[PDB]
Amino acid sequence: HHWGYGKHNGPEHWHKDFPIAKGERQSPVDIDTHTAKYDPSLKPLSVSYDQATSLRILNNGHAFNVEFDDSQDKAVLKGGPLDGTYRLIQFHFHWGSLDGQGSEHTVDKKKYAAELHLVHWNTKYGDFGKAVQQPDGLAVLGIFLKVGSAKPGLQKVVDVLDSIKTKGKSADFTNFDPRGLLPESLDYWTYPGSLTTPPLLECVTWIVLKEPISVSSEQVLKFRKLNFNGEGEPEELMVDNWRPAQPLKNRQIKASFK
Ligand SMILES: NS(=O)(=O)c1ccc(CCNC(=S)Nc2ccc(I)cc2)cc1
Ligand SMILES: [Zn+2]
Repeated sequence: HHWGYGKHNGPEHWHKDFPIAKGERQSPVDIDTHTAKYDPSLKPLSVSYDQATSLRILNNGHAFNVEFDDSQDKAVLKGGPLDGTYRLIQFHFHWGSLDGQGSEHTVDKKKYAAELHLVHWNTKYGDFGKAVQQPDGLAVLGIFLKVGSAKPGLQKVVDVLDSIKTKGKSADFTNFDPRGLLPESLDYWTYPGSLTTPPLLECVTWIVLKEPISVSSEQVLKFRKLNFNGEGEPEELMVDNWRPAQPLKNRQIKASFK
């Protein structure tokens, strides 16, 4: 009886195994655009992905991760609200059964069809497992997906998903350039929060871009053909793998822009 996204093991249950689920800095949150304050002190954001080394794509039973070589400073995030250097380790998405839901963050209670998380860890903690134990251990870059025009830079991901249909399957996934998943603008909101899946650790500086990327109906339909189950288990489509908005509590969402 492991955590997941069903009726019996979904987000409303997680607090029983992971009591931090009801903590003071949980994610995701609703971004109230009228309440978020421009912070002129935010340094410019630096996304340096030119040397990124992708290795593998993995269905982990909750989502699929595109994993990077993080054994040196290649692909890094710096600036914005961050002190120091954060190394890209993986990206993944959350998505819906229908185009009207799927994002974890919301904007004035609007849900997007999906949300991309580019996960980075603070190099001053030496490894990812040490970084998740620290309040400034991770920086997750969150990007909304809406359905419209295809995202050309996403199609290499869409085309390998047939090869990792079920939980525990992986495939080689070299030379993928995550710059092809970015919108034009790097304007963002930022707040202190958590991982959005168990173990729900309060270790994340969230950086959520205001400009969504557009993906096609056919691209998101291929995400929804993935399976939560393992091979030779009953088929359960990998859809609605999102946690809903959590209470903001004693936090302020800061805007990088006027
Ligand atoms: N949705 S999200 O963006 O907030 C998100 C991001 C990341 C995670 C991965 C948690 N893994 C952990 S805690 N330990 C771990 C430690 C070392 C290694 I190498 C692998 C695993 C979860 C959720
Ligand atoms: Zn995520």
